[PDB]
Order: sequence, then structure tokens, then C-alpha cells
Amino acid sequence: SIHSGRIAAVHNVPLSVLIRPLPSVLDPAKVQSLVDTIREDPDSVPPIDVLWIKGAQGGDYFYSFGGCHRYAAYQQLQRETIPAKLVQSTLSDLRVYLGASTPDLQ
Amino acid sequence: AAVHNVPLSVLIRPLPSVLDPAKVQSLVDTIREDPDSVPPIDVLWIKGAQGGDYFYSFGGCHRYAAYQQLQRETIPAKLVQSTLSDLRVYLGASTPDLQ
Amino acid sequence: SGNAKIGHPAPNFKATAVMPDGQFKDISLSDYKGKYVVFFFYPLDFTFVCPTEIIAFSDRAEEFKKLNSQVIGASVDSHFEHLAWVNTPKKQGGLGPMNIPLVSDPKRTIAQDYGVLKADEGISFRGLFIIDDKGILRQITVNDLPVGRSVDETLRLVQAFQFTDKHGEVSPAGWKPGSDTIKP
Amino acid sequence: SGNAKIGHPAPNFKATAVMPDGQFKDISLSDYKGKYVVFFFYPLDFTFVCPTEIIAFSDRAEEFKKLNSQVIGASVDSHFEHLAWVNTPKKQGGLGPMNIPLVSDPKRTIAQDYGVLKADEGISFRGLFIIDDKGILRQITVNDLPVGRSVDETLRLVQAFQFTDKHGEVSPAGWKPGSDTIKPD
Repeated sequence: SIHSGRIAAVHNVPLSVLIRPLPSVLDPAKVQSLVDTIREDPDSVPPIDVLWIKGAQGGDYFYSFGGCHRYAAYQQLQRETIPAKLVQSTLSDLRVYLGASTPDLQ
Repeated sequence: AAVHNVPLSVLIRPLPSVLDPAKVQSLVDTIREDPDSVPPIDVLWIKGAQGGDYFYSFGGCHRYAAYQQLQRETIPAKLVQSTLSDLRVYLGASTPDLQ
Repeated sequence: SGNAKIGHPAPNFKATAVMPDGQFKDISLSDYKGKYVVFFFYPLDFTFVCPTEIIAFSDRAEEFKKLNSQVIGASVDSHFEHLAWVNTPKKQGGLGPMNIPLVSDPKRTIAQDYGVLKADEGISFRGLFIIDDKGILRQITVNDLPVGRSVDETLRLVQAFQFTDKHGEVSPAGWKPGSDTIKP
Repeated sequence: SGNAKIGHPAPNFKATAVMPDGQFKDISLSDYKGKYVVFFFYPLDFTFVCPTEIIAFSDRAEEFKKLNSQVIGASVDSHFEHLAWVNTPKKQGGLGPMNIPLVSDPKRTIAQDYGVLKADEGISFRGLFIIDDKGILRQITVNDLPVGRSVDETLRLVQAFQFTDKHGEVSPAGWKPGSDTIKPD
């Protein structure tokens, strides 16, 4: 990352582009509830945090680790974009969430 | 080895064992038909630090349930003398200071 | 795993823990002697992972309560970090009020004493230890960072060790073979 | 736990084992490089315990097969003992035909390598280790003798490491935030 864009811009980021590498474990009733809230009161749902990482060959890679239930709600609503904050990050920050499953990002 | 008619209530079954109920029901079935096609269980015979008589049961998991699901007072069993080290293999830190 | 040896006493420890109430309290694994303790590590306090794992042990503390058990969690982050994490509402990316103490291990020594510190990072793997009422280590589970632990499987283990624990208050059957014990 | 560390390669072993077909083979953990491995220890061969676990693992071997994982069982017994226990039918206590191989640890160095030896009685504790296709170690579970392991839990674990694995074959997203992309106010 040559740049930085601080300290709080919000973007409509495509679900088709989010890597969600961690096994979700979801309270379905909470998912079912968040769905009602996004449909009818979307501004009251705070945006998720998305890690933006540069690949060795300059590829853009976007990780989502949090807002598990928000994400699922959005998947239930079949939206193609979710409000996110983009947090620029390194590889070594991944290995903290990924351990030996940490890929070699091209 | 002599086969003994041991009372179900004498047997210590200290192992948490989840049983396939289908296995059990098949055994109850066969028992009432052909009890002598069902082989006897093995029962660990252990003497504690004193006179202490204890009889454990670890095998015949599905066979025990079959016999207790029926009314049965006794179950056919082979008796096996054993140490406390023998026991330690089964119970680890849950082995009792048997007396 | 580290010093922790199954069948042998659990590698004792004494650290400042954030209790369910909000307050600090220096405590030790001895203090729970007489209860089964489930003791579990987790990597960091302001994770970008939704903490659903810890929330799950906290949520279901009553299930553990009903089994004369005490769930304690732990990380390398400071006790002040813990506080702050409990005082950040779940939805804002936090813990919210917690039903289970949280140990802090900034010297990384309790992690080390359990064999669950990964040198590279200076943090704990998702390790979990089940200790009995007599203070003996009874089972060890360690997970690479990506995968979580089941509350259901922890309960299932706890109950199972209690099941066999609960035999061994047994005594001579007043029975003897035989005859008329011998079978035709 | 022995020289088994998470993030690090599995402690390799070579030992002689009984295979699903009966014949001895002489195998090593390395033959399995390229698959997940579920490697578990049991106390010993002719337990008066009806062998709930090994049988349950041998019984859902297919489910492991489609997760590209191999289940292997170990115990400090000779392979003669393993062979003997396999041919003993399940009605009179035995294992019966296995769908999974059975390693023999007579010198008991694998147990130590994996930090699961009961020094006193010289047997293994009920250990289970998950090693990935690259021979790395992902998870350690050890139980004191009286408490068995759950097949569903093992599956849930393998599926979760593989979930995380597979998600690391990803291609540059070809997308970037920009002023075009801001969610206003």
C-alpha cells in the first residue's frame, strides 16, 4: 500500500469481491431479525470492517472477518453491495486470523 | 472359563457410553428367541485394598442395555481377575482408592 | 502440552482477571479447586473476528453452572484491554457484559506454561483445558487460529468426566461367585 | 505436546501397520502428504471396553474420504496384536473388518513424539491430531482414558480447516474503492 485514505470513508462494496474465509456460526433468529432491520431501517445498521490487502503482484484482495450476522442478513436479502469501511492492511495481519491457512497473495 | 449368572445391579458401569438403540433392540430381539447365540460379556473382577469385591463392566455395552431393557436379574458373563493397574487403563484420574 | 500434563495437577497460575461484575481481581486456578474448570485461551482482544466464540461460552454460563463448573477465558492482552472490550457493545464490535471471568497474561507465561503460545506472534492459539474438582488436568484441546471450539462438545466432555468421577464412591457388592452362580 | 506443534509440520513417523485389507504394510505419515490426516491414539488392543471409537471412525470412513482425509489409528501394541484384534468378530468383542489402517507403536516413540504417553503404564492417552495436506498440524485433542472422542466433532473440525484452506485460492479482485464508490452521508 503506497497510499492511505484515513480516517473513516464509507463505501458500497460488492459481495462478489469479499473473501469470507472463516466458518460462520450463526444464531438464525438474530439473522432473521437483522434482515427485518436492513429492509426497513438500513441507516441504523453500522457498516462492516473490510481488510484491504495488496498482493505480491499488486492484486487487490478484500477480507471480511466481522459483522457475521450483518453479512448473512445481506446474503439473505441477496443485495450485491454492503456498506463497508475499508481498512488497509498487510499480509502478516492475516496470519493472525488465518494461521497455517494464510495464503500467499499474488 | 465358567460363565456366571451375575446380577445386573452388582456391575459397576462407570463409562459414559452412547448406545445405538437399533443395536440394542436387535439384541433384545435375538435374546428372547435364541439366548444362547448371544455370547457372555466380560466383567473385570477386582479386589480392593481389603476384602473388597468389585465387578466392573466395560464391554457388552449394547448387551447390557439389552438385558436391562428387558427385566432380567442376571446376565451371562465371564469373570476376569484383574489388578488396579488393569483398572487404571479404563478410569485414569477417575480410578477410585478401592477398599 | 507445555507443563500441562493429563492425569497430573494443572499448571497453577495467578493473574488479574476481569470478573463478570466489572472489577479487577487478582486470582488463581486454585481458587476454583472443588469445581471443574474449563480454561480457554483466545488470541486477541480487539479482533476483527466477530467474537461469537467467547460470547458463546458467556451466553451459556448457566449450562456450566448446572455442572458445578467455572468457565474462565484468557488472552495475552492487558486487563485494561479486557475492561474496554466488555464495555464496547457487541454491535459496535465488542463483548458487552460477560458472564465469565477473563484472565490476562501479558508476560505470555501462562500461555507458555500451557504450551499454547506461538512464538512468531506472541499470542495464544485457541487452546482449551478441562480440569477437575481435584485440580487434575483431564483433557487438552488446541486449535490453529482459524477454527473455533464447540460449547456442545465442551459440555459433553465435562459431563463425561463427571459421570466416571461419580462412580468410585462405590463399595463391595456383597456378592460372590459361585455356585450357584455357574451356568449350564 | 511432544514435538507436535501447531503451525509446524507434524512429527513424522514410520511404523508397521495393518491396512483395511489385512496385510501388513510399512507406512509413514509422509505417504499422506497431499491429504488431510486424522491421526488418533487408543490405549490398547483387547480392551474389555467395547471399542466404540475405532469402530465409529471405521464406519464413517467414506465421509472422511470425500473430505480428502485419511483416518489412521495407533496403539503401542504390536501389529500382530492389531491383526489379531481385526479378525476377532464384533459379537465376541473384537474390531472386525476395518476400513482404516492401524499403526503399531511398540518402541512407543510416536506417543512421546506426540506428547501422549502415560509414563507409568506405558500406553498412549486418547489422542487425536489433525494434519493438513502440506503435513502441517492444525489441532491437538487429548483426553484422559475414560472419555471417548466424537466423530461429528472431528468432521466439524476437518470441514472447518478445509473451509479456511479452500478460501485461500483467490484471484485478484479486479476492483477498488474510489470516489465513484462512496456511500454518501
